[PDB]
Amino acid sequence: PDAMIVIDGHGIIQLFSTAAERLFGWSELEAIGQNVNILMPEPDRSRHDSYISRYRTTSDPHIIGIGRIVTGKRRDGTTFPMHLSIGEMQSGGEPYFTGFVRDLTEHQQTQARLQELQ
Ligand code: HEM
Repeated sequence: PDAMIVIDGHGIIQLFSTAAERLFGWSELEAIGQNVNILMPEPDRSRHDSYISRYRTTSDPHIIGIGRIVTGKRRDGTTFPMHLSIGEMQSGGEPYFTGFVRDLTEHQQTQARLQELQ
């Protein structure tokens, strides 16, 4: 599975997997109802509602159906690398997006270490 988050068309979290709680620091109850931008740092945080709105108006994906590696942010403030896949769905007429996260911290850690030892 890995971390999975579902948001409605406004970026508000509807479902947050147990694995996402483990990864982001927030529990289910706490996360649900919050905007998804609480999972990332600036400048993406303030800008995310616009990326979501730009997509809805242009129908031109930038991450949907491509994937992308980004910096996410846990509750205690630490930032970390993760791979992200976004899926589009529809329910009760309104759009919902699904995000599948893969923690890439260990990889970034193994990479910098191998680098520093020449
Ligand atoms: C948690 C760390 C995340 C970061 C840093 C991040 C960042 C971004 C960035 C940089 C863009 C588009 C910028 C561009 O290429 O124009 C974007 C688009 C979007 N993000 Fe996120 N995102 C995060 C998580 C999520 C999650 C968990 C969801 C869904 C559950 C999500 C849904 C969307 C949607 C729907 C769009 C627009 C779709 C598209 O442009 O393909 N994002 N995000």
